[PDB]
Amino acid sequence: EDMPVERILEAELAVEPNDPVTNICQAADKQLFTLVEWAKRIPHFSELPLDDQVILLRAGWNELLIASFSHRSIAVKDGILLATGLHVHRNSAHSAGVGAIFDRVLTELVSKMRDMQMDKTELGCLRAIVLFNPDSKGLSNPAEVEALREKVYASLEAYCKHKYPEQPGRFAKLLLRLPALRSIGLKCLEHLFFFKLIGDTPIDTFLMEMLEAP
Amino acid sequence: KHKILHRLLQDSS
Ligand SMILES: CN(c1cc(C(F)(F)F)nc(OCCC(=O)O)n1)c1cccc2c1CCC2
Repeated sequence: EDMPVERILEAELAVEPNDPVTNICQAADKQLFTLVEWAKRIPHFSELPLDDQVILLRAGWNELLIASFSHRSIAVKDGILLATGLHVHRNSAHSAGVGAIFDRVLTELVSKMRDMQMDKTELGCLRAIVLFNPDSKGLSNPAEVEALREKVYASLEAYCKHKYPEQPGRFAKLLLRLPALRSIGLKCLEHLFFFKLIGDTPIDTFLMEMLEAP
Repeated sequence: KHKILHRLLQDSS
């Protein structure tokens, strides 16, 4: 066990906390600082070269944040809970002109996480898989990252089989939220690039740094 | 040019 699910859960538990789009952007900036602390507690992340640690977090931050507020929001009806303590109701999101992408988050992520009772170990592992993205451009050693990804999904499958032996399809169900998370990430990014371009919305320095070119 | 991310990743604690 070079990738124990106990350490991945510890990482989740260690970091656990009108324009709605202004509140969302403040929350995203705040959570980017927490995301660096989270990543440092994932086994073997901090032993990668610093340039590769940067490429992985620049590639994955939007998906990692989306995964976290989505899991956080499973107790909420028709909304999301931000790390800042604030709720965005689907009605506010529709009235701010981001209804369609907000409903995608509710339907494809929050609802599906709620229905299967995805647990914080499962969430941690999915986020670790996102983080260890071996397709990220410019990695010095994509094979090392691929090896870390393989160890995360080996540990996750063993955890699922042990913890939920009645649900043989559960491992595959977890992995098959990742295409939805990818598509929703890209659409959320497109919204952010627009907010920046129109200048309609304050963007704080870490969020702004993540939107700057590579 | 990613000042803030480099600084946070380097700092141990
Ligand atoms: C809430 N929000 C986001 C989207 C994003 C991302 F796209 F940059 F990754 N980041 C955040 O972080 C909030 C962090 C937190 O409180 O845990 N919040 C969102 C949800 C639905 C639609 C849209 C948006 C932001 C753009 C449009």
